[PDB]
Amino acid sequence: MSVETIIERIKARVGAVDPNGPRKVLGVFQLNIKTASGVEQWIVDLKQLKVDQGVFASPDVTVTVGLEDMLAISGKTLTVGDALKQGKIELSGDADLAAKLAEVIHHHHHH
Ligand SMILES: CCCCCCCCCCCCCCCC(=O)O
Ligand SMILES: CCCCCCCCCCCCCCCC(=O)O
Repeated sequence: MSVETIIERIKARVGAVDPNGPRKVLGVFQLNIKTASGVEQWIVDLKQLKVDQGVFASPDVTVTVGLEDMLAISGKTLTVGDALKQGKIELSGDADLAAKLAEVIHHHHHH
């Protein structure tokens, strides 16, 4: 139930995205999860819908979230909306590109 379990859900979703929901998008996301030994970098592209480790040469958006914060969402226990207000996720670059994504996250549980 670590960062691996959190991303495991994304990598599966990104490669499972349906043309009925979203649409041909473009850009990149830089997810940063806090840790006891530092922070884990991640690159989430929207052009081809994929995910990678580390940091991109220059992401269009930079997301900053803590471990507990992520586990809360991916754990289906909490919603991005709540954490959003609390200030769990930081916005760097284009709050739109990031906010738009959360839209797909804020939904019914069990997923
Ligand atoms: C940096 C934010 C944390 C990780 C983001 C989880 C990504 C979930 C799946 C991405 C695709 C969902 C949006 C559909 C349109 C698209 O982006 O192609
Ligand atoms: C600023 C808006 C961006 C919203 C990003 C939500 C915080 C990071 C991603 C949350 C956990 C995502 C892991 C599972 C995939 C999903 O269901 O979204």
